[PDB]
Amino acid sequence: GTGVLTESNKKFLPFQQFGRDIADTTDAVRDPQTLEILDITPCSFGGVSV
Amino acid sequence: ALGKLQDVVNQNAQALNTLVKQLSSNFGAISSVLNDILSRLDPPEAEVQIDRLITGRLQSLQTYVTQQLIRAAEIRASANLAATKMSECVLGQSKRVDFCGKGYHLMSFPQSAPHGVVFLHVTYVPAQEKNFTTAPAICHDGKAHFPREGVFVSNGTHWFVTQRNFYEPQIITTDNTFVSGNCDVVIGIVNNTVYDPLQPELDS
Amino acid sequence: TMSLGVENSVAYSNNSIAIPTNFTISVTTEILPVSMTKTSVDCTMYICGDSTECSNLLLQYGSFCTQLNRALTGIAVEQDKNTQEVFAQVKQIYKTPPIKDFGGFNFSQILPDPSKPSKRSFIEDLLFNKVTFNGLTVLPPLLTDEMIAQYTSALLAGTITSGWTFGAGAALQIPFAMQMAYRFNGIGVTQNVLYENQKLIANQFNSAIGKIQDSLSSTASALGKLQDVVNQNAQALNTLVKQLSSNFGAISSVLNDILSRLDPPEAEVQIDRLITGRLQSLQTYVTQQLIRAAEIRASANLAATKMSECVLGQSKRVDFCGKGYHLMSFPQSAPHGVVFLHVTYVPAQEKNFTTAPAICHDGKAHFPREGVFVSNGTHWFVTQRNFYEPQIITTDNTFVSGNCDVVIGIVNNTVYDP
Amino acid sequence: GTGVLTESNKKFLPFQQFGRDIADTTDAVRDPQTLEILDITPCSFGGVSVITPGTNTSNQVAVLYQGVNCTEVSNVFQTRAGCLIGAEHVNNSYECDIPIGAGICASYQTSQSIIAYTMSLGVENSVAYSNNSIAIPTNFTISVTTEILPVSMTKTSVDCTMYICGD
Ligand SMILES: *[C@@H]1O[C@H](CO)[C@@H](O[C@@H]2O[C@H](CO)[C@@H](O)[C@H](O)[C@H]2NC(C)=O)[C@H](O)[C@H]1NC(C)=O
Ligand SMILES: *[C@@H]1O[C@H](CO)[C@@H](O[C@@H]2O[C@H](CO)[C@@H](O)[C@H](O)[C@H]2NC(C)=O)[C@H](O)[C@H]1NC(C)=O
Ligand SMILES: *[C@@H]1O[C@H](CO)[C@@H](O[C@@H]2O[C@H](CO)[C@@H](O)[C@H](O)[C@H]2NC(C)=O)[C@H](O)[C@H]1NC(C)=O
Ligand SMILES: *[C@@H]1O[C@H](CO)[C@@H](O[C@@H]2O[C@H](CO)[C@@H](O)[C@H](O)[C@H]2NC(C)=O)[C@H](O)[C@H]1NC(C)=O
Ligand SMILES: *[C@@H]1O[C@H](CO)[C@@H](O[C@@H]2O[C@H](CO)[C@@H](O)[C@H](O)[C@H]2NC(C)=O)[C@H](O)[C@H]1NC(C)=O
Ligand SMILES: *[C@@H]1O[C@H](CO)[C@@H](O[C@@H]2O[C@H](CO)[C@@H](O)[C@H](O)[C@H]2NC(C)=O)[C@H](O)[C@H]1NC(C)=O
Ligand SMILES: *[C@@H]1O[C@H](CO)[C@@H](O[C@@H]2O[C@H](CO)[C@@H](O)[C@H](O)[C@H]2NC(C)=O)[C@H](O)[C@H]1NC(C)=O
Ligand SMILES: *[C@@H]1O[C@H](CO)[C@@H](O)[C@H](O)[C@H]1NC(C)=O
Ligand SMILES: *[C@@H]1O[C@H](CO)[C@@H](O)[C@H](O)[C@H]1NC(C)=O
Ligand SMILES: *[C@@H]1O[C@H](CO)[C@@H](O)[C@H](O)[C@H]1NC(C)=O
Ligand SMILES: *[C@@H]1O[C@H](CO)[C@@H](O)[C@H](O)[C@H]1NC(C)=O
Ligand SMILES: *[C@@H]1O[C@H](CO)[C@@H](O)[C@H](O)[C@H]1NC(C)=O
Ligand SMILES: *[C@@H]1O[C@H](CO)[C@@H](O)[C@H](O)[C@H]1NC(C)=O
Ligand SMILES: *[C@@H]1O[C@H](CO)[C@@H](O)[C@H](O)[C@H]1NC(C)=O
Ligand SMILES: *[C@@H]1O[C@H](CO)[C@@H](O)[C@H](O)[C@H]1NC(C)=O
Repeated sequence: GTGVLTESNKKFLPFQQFGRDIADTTDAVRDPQTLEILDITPCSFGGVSV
Repeated sequence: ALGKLQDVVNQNAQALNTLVKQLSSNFGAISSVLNDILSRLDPPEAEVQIDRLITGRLQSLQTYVTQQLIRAAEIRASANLAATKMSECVLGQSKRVDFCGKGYHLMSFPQSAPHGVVFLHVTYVPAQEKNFTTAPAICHDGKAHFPREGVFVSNGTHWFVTQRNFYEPQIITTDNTFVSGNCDVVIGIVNNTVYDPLQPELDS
Repeated sequence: TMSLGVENSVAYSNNSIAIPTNFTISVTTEILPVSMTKTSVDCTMYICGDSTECSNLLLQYGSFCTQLNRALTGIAVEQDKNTQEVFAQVKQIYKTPPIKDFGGFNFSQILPDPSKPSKRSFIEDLLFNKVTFNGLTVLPPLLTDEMIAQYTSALLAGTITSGWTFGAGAALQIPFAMQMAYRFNGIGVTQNVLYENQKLIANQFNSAIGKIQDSLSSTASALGKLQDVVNQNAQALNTLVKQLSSNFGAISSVLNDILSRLDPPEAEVQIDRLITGRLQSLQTYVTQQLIRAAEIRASANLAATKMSECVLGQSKRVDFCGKGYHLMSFPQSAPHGVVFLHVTYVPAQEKNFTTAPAICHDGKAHFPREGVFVSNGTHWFVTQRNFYEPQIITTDNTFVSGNCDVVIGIVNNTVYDP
Repeated sequence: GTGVLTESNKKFLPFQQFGRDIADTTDAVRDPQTLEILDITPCSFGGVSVITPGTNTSNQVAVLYQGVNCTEVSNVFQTRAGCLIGAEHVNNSYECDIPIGAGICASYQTSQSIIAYTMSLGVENSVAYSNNSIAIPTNFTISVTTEILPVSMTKTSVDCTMYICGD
């Protein structure tokens, strides 16, 4: 995927690897190397109006 | 009460949720993710699956936009109604029945609400009704008298002329009534005295 | 080349007025579609009727079927709401009294008939007589036609026995002749015009209603509005059914034949063509049904407005409640629609007179309080504007303002002092 | 196919094997061995709606099998909308609470249960009409009712390219 990874305060349960939103879009992941939870946010986009 | 606005919010949210959930559908393709197909299959093989995904997602987007156009036509109808009610209920007093609430409209006050407007429709509702005997006209000296603005009522023995929407009886004189005819054509005309304000004045 | 009606040069001059010396009571009919049939197409059974392989292949398209079902259910609930908004405008169920002393006006042909098992009037019966399995269900409406007739009968009874008072608050009784005198005032004609012409007006009303009956009995093009709605829903459904007999590129239009002929890996390819075509056909149907239901909702909003303003009141809006000056209206139920009998005052037998904006007397100018100055050649009278009733010009008829050196067209005459 | 085969009186010509309905569906078939005509009718199907009083109020549930005769599907009601199972038919008429259809509505009322009744369109009120009797109000009420009107929706712009072909 593509996105911005930030530190997250989500309390993952040990058996859980990643977390999805209401519409089943990946919202958080767990780093396989370091068991830490990273929030994934879409890279900023928006219409350019002139 | 705010169901009308909450329903609109919910409908728009549901449409967006459906649109996003449509991104997880294969639509007949091998996978619902473009990245997986691109990373696994070479372009000559992957183009068919990507075409299936493109057609499915374009149809999903078109359905969303078309239902948004139908829903926005509905919202424009409601906004035209709200603009008319602002012009007639708030900027005026409406003679239209039930346009500005049940009752006889007095005034209205706008209150903004999220993605909408709330009209506080002040109306006059007649309350405590009394039966009376009524007569279309009144015979006095042969002439038939009809109320200028009002209705002839009788509390049993006496005849008064009152305004129609609020019982305020008054003695029947020639200022209350106008004359037309000779008491032979009216169906339901009754005999009663019509006072003359000028007569006592000339007497004294 | 079509003709845009007849040519007429109005006899205008700066000092001539045409005033009607008589009138007609005209009952016109206004037919408005209110609801459409509450169909509901089972998306899964239409696309993949009794086919597990097809159903699983359809699951890959996501929530297309669920959102089509949600659209059609919204349309059905909307139809029920349309009917409620038009007809359930009366809080209670009013009944006409056993004795119909309505001043000579005869509503027997619009009031409900006890002999019929339904609470249905003669004209409602005429209208109803006139207007006429692949996952495709038809939900019944919430209100039966007997309930719709009960609603319109309560509206009629409240109107006849209470005027517009029941629209505002509690129904206040008023004799129908007195209510008619009120409704005559509402259009600028004095009460005595009703009271002195009561029998003629009542007869004109009764004859107009009889002609309504005869027109309904003979010509069926009046209910073309509601029927067209019926023929459009039915036509859409028939096209939807007939789109099940299309290959859409597949070997066959029969899922059972495809399944019985092909092994699943080969069959799915043709089942996908069938699914794509049939799902596109369902989407086309549901889209046009949403557009058509928006049109019916606009029509039912108009019908609710006409019930409120024509039936529960008297409308000063022009041509909203029939051509002419609106007196009253009567709702009649019809199949998926409503019929309003708009009773209107149409002036008749106009005559020319000489008209002056003001009358000079003692130097001061006089203008009529309510009415217009007319002259039959030699004498000047002040008459109502919609019905010729000349009156001697006195100071009760007129109000003074200024001298006679300003008004253009002021004439000289005598305002008799009472 | 799949359906119910009922012996029928279709006037099949000797050279005719099956009778497609207007919808070009094989309504009737000639039995190949015994030359007899058998009408085919799809096995009973319909919608299933669930009349619920609200989970907070109760967990009791009445079920409407829409448009199926009850003989073709404890309390059972044959409404014109379909077969209503689990609602007790009541002769009294109340306001419509859960609109079932065809003039019939259901509600959760008194030991309590779901009752199905013919809806009442308000209280009957004969006006005291007379050719010389008028009702005139002696007082009034200043009522402030409320009307709520939607005006705008949420302005959404969807990038067609990024939605269909994200990156
Ligand atoms: C009808 O109204 C008239 C006048 O409002 C009543 O006559 C008056 O009644 C009061 C007592 O209620 C007396 O004090 C007055 O002297 C009466 N005046 C006249 C001129 O009669 C009459 O009583 C009312 N009748 C009914 C049945 O209500
Ligand atoms: C109202 O009063 C007039 C006269 O004051 C009544 O007219 C009388 O009617 C009777 C019977 O019809 C005749 O015998 C008299 O000759 C009439 N009198 C006059 C002067 O014409 C009239 O009947 C009264 N109306 C009611 C309803 O009682
Ligand atoms: C006003 O018009 C009505 C008709 O709309 C006239 O009533 C007709 O009068 C003629 C002759 O008297 C009768 O033959 C008809 O039977 C009447 N028709 C109805 C329906 O009653 C009435 O006379 C006219 N009045 C004036 C003053 O012109
Ligand atoms: C109201 O009109 C109806 C029909 O126009 C009248 O009913 C007719 O009455 C006559 C007797 O007066 C019968 O000969 C007819 O057969 C009836 N026709 C129908 C269709 O019922 C009714 O009488 C009128 N109302 C009043 C009070 O006269
Ligand atoms: C205009 O109307 C007036 C008022 O009716 C007419 O004057 C009366 O005419 C009748 C005959 O039609 C006479 O019997 C009256 O004596 C007249 N009254 C007066 C006060 O003169 C007048 O004739 C009408 N003029 C025209 C040209 O129609
Ligand atoms: C209406 O009457 C007034 C007076 O009664 C007329 O005014 C006269 O006008 C003439 C010509 O302009 C003058 O010579 C007189 O002196 C005026 N009289 C007065 C008393 O000022 C007026 O002309 C009349 N209007 C019409 C249209 O005939
Ligand atoms: C008209 O109605 C109002 C109430 O809507 C009446 O006012 C009430 O009067 C009673 C007794 O005087 C009081 O106990 C209440 O507190 C009053 N209510 C309000 C809101 O002021 C009024 O008396 C009625 N008038 C008539 C003539 O019936
Ligand atoms: C992998 O090794 C790193 C040390 O570089 C350690 O921090 C991390 O916890 C290890 N992850 C495991 C054992 O899953
Ligand atoms: C008017 O009289 C009728 C006759 O019974 C009665 O039913 C009605 O309640 C009366 N109206 C009032 C306001 O008392
Ligand atoms: C009212 O109608 C009755 C018959 O119902 C009649 O006897 C009476 O004369 C009528 N009265 C008026 C004023 O029309
Ligand atoms: C009024 O006079 C004009 C004069 O030409 C005439 O054409 C018109 O018909 C007259 N109006 C009536 C109602 O007779
Ligand atoms: C009407 O116009 C004519 C000429 O067109 C003129 O002679 C006459 O004075 C005018 N009448 C009025 C009342 O203005
Ligand atoms: C065999 O089929 C023929 C033609 O349908 C029929 O006439 C005959 O009765 C059948 N006999 C048997 C053994 O089923
Ligand atoms: C259900 O079937 C029975 C048996 O024929 C019949 O008597 C009854 O009328 C049917 N009911 C409906 C609603 O079709
Ligand atoms: C309702 O009333 C009818 C007759 O009025 C009767 O046959 C029926 O048994 C009643 N139903 C109940 C549940 O009491």
